Amino acid sequence: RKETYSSYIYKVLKQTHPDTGISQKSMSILNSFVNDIFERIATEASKLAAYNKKSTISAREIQTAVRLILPGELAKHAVSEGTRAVTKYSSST
Amino acid sequence: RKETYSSYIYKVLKQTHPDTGISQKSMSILNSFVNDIFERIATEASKLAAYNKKSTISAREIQTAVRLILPGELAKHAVSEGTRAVTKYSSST
Amino acid sequence: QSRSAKAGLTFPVGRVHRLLRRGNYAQRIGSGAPVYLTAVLEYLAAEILELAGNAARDNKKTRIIPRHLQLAIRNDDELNKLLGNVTIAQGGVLPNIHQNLLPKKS
Amino acid sequence: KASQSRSAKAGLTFPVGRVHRLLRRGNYAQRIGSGAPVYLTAVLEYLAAEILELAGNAARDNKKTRIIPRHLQLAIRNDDELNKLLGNVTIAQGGVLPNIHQNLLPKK
Amino acid sequence: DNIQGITKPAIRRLARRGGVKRISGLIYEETRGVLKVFLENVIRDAVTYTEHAKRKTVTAMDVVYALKRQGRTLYGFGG
Amino acid sequence: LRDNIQGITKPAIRRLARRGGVKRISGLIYEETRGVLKVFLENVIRDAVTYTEHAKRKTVTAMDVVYALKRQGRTLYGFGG
Amino acid sequence: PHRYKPGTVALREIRRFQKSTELLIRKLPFQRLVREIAQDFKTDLRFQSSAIGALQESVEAYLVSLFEDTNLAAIHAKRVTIQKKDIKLARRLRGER
Amino acid sequence: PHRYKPGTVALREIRRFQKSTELLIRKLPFQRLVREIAQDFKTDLRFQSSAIGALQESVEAYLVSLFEDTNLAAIHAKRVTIQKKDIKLARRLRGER
DNA sequence: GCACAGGATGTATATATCTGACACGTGCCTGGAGACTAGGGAGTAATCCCCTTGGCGGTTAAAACGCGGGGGACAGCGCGTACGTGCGTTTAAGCGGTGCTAGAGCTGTCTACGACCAATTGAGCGGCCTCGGCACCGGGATTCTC
DNA sequence: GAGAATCCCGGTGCCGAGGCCGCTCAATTGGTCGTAGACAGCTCTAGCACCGCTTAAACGCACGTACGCGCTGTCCCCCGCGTTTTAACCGCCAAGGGGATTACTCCCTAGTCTCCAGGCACGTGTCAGATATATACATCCTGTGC
Repeated sequence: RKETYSSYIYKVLKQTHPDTGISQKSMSILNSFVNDIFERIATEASKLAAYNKKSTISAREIQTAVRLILPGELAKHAVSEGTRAVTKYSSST
Repeated sequence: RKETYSSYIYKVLKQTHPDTGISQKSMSILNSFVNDIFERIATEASKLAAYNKKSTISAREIQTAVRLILPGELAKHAVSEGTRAVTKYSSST
Repeated sequence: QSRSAKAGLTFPVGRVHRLLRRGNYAQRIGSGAPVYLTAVLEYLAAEILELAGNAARDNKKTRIIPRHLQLAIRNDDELNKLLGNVTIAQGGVLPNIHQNLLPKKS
Repeated sequence: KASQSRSAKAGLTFPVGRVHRLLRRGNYAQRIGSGAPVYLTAVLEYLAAEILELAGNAARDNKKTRIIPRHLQLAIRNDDELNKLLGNVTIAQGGVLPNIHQNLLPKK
Repeated sequence: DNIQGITKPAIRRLARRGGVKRISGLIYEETRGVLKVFLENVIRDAVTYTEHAKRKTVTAMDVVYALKRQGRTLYGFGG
Repeated sequence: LRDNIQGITKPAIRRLARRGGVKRISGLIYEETRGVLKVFLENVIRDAVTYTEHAKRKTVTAMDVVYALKRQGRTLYGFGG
Repeated sequence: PHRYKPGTVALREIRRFQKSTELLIRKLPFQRLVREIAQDFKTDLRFQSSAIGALQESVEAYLVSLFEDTNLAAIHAKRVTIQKKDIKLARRLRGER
Repeated sequence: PHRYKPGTVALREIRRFQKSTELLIRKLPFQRLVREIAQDFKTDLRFQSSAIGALQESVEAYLVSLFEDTNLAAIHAKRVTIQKKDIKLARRLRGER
């Protein structure tokens, strides 16, 4: 029993494209892609949390990390939508 | 209260070259070198132990980390001196 | 009720929070951090699948092939710059020809 | 009952307790074995000893006494194993390598 | 004869995939030497993973981690 | 605006080239190399200032800059302690 | 009695190769080479099937990336032919030592 | 009087600079450069002096490595004189854009 | 036009002074070592089943080989031109000095965010099933090409 | 102007990518408490700004010379194609050998209190450049006559 993001990336696609199909090896491309990006951003977050002698993981250091590892117009767009998501999560407490 | 490796590396060069001074900029080179080597070998041994689904860092995966990271001839010298160090440690009789 | 619903997102804040929990990064992890992480992965996945779907619609194909993934990831210079050290399985090369590799004149 | 540390019990001069302390709250794993700090102490001792052998030999080739970082740069970059080990590093106050390509000389 | 297994039309295929018009004839053996030093690195990088995993067969995931370690990471084979 | 990109003077690019071991330097290379200096400069200092603004400091210390060199694989020694 | 110009059929097979994306090394000799280099380290190493494909896609990817850069090196020397000094030029400028 | 052949003193100052250790740029134009190129990201941003020295030795190491690589690129091209296309070729082969 | 004598001058080498950059003896404090406890992680072992390597054999695109030719590397050679050399003329880092002053950092104190434990329910993973998107085979229009 | 070589369209299965049910862990909910971070306060380090004089260094102009580069005939060694052979490719059997998976048990290592000495931070005694006299002695510059 192993875990992946099959139904979730498929629901994202069927939200944006109700007609395009996905090969399973293409989906393995996307899975290795998404957890690769996850591992980079989480490792940078771990470093920059330890760098400022902080023992806790929070939103501000992954914020700084996603500005610094994502460059232009995928930095500011991701920051904007993620701030929207965390505000709509905190408002819906 | 500050942390370094100054006295230890100091007696390392005194035990083989006693008529040799050391510069504090050079000593900062040396401290940054040993810190960089430490963090490289430790994070690669940690990532390698995460491959195994092993939650424990033992000597076997860090000597594996030596063989991955350090170049081969000094790697086998390093593992030779590491084995005599841990066998001299294990002889608590 | 699922916390992905109360954040309005479709990637698993519980699962990525659990993976971050054994992710072995620090002794404590905040609540909004997997939410923000899920959001940035959701936006980035949405953009890469948007480019892949547009590349699929350009070449009359309704199934995603990794060739179409390579055409989607390498045409955009930003994603080319972020994926510069990464190669794609069965990807291929963008057709690029230097101007004097074409022979003759006019 | 009075006993000394485990650094000399391992026969080593770097602090095994300090590098063990950095192994706990470096949060690389939640469980650390006993042989990992003594082995890491040993390998850091070996690399540091090799570095100071090369630095001392460079300083005696320059017949100095105090290790200028020029000596460290020539100790690292004139040995090939350290060149692959330290390829992407820059050493402060280190300078560059004395090398001349053979075409640049006035061959006449 | 086992060493020369990568044949001359295969270097031709890789070169025209690279988009090169004219090929000099002394390329091919040194390109073979380039292969036998490049994949040398990842065989060393993967069999150490395999023996530390207490296994004597390799798989996709550990050599993908070897490629990730040496900077040319690959997708689609797990990882 | 000011003599700031061109403040790195014309014999200085020459001297840096002679540190590498060149002989002949064309005259039109100086503004291009100044462009090279500046284009390396913003994408090291943006990492430096993101590390700075996370620390809630509005001075840039010597530590976050050398970890910003550590970011892209151009690690540096001496100011790491 | 027709003979085609050098540069017609060659350029058209570069185009036909660039539209295609299939593997170019024959998989069985490459399988022989990876086994015969692997047995020098640990005898009796079994091999997973897709690991060979992963190695193959890595080595076509790296050789294509090397060949494009060496073509750039050769065309920078006002030449349409690559050469082994252009190979070592690309390897030094890649920093592959 | 008696002069020297051109290029003979060029190698003399080559070995003088490669014998040397100190830094070859004045600190103040660098400092104004980083102040006027860093103010766009954030205003009134003060600086540690040794951070400026770190920026110094990092960028001078990048420039001497790039100039050495560009010299190799130029000498591969049957020349000693270094041109714009040598810079473009070198920046294409180190990979950065 | 050349040899001889008088004056100037480095200079060598021994002290004295005299400053400037190093290794070594005491407070101190805090973190490493030792003893005890506890619990869960890895080691081992036995079985299960999956897959992986031979092992045929047919067959088939593909490589080795050589032959004719033709475009491209190449040494040379003229020609100009573009950067190295040199020196007058600003000039702008630089040192150091001072004056100020704002922010880094350390401590104190609170409180609020999350680790942790007991309980819950749901949803995604996986075997099974359906079927239609598309590679493939054959025929026709069309494109650079000599 | 011909002709292989492309794109484009019609007929063949087919087999690998979407639906569909079971349900098992694993996301989600509620209560506790201690601690690490958030805010206030205070100090001192050091970062910025400017005065003023220095001078090594840079800018600018004239020259001139080795090298960048355009052309030109020369191989000559790379490229297009028939022909064979040959080793790659595919279908499929097998078998056994190795990863996977559960379970139990030890032992090995996290967590806590005590302490005391290891390793600092911070003073002083101890060797290398620089200036300076001094005085005879060898060596060089300079004035002069035959």
